[PDB]
Amino acid sequence: RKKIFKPEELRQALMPTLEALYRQDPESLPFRQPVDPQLLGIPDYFDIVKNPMDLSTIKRKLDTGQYQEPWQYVDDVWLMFNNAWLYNRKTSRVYKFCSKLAEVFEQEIDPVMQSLG
Ligand SMILES: COc1ccc(N2C(=O)CC[C@H]2c2nc(-c3ccc4onc(C)c4c3)cn2C[C@H](C)N2CCOCC2)cc1Cl
Repeated sequence: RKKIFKPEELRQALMPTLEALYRQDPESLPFRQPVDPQLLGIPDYFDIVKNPMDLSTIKRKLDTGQYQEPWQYVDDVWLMFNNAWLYNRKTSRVYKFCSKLAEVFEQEIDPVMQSLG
């Protein structure tokens, strides 16, 4: 199942799945930039979340060819969702928004991954 991908071929296949998340309004709004614990008054954020991730950083990594293989991109999207579910209470708006994005991503990513082999 080893395959070498060109970064531009990955960017072209995967960026639409990331665009699908950015289009979710308001559910993508918390996810568009890195969590700033100072600005948001959540000083315990980096006690809990040791590997932060957000849409801006994933987009930057696609734009600079830092994903060799499609599973590395999927791992960062899942990291972003797993961090939000870990930090936020199950009852919170951000947790619910995370769950919405995860549903959208599952629908978008499945056929793209099948198409990349
Ligand atoms: C419309 O949706 C929102 C509006 C405001 C807020 N916020 C507040 O109620 C207070 C601060 C602000 C806010 N919180 C968070 C927050 C917090 C905990 C988090 O864990 N993981 C993540 C990701 C995460 C994000 C982010 N924000 C900024 C807020 C979403 N703004 C982003 C810029 O456009 C306007 C709305 C959250 C949401 Cl969901």
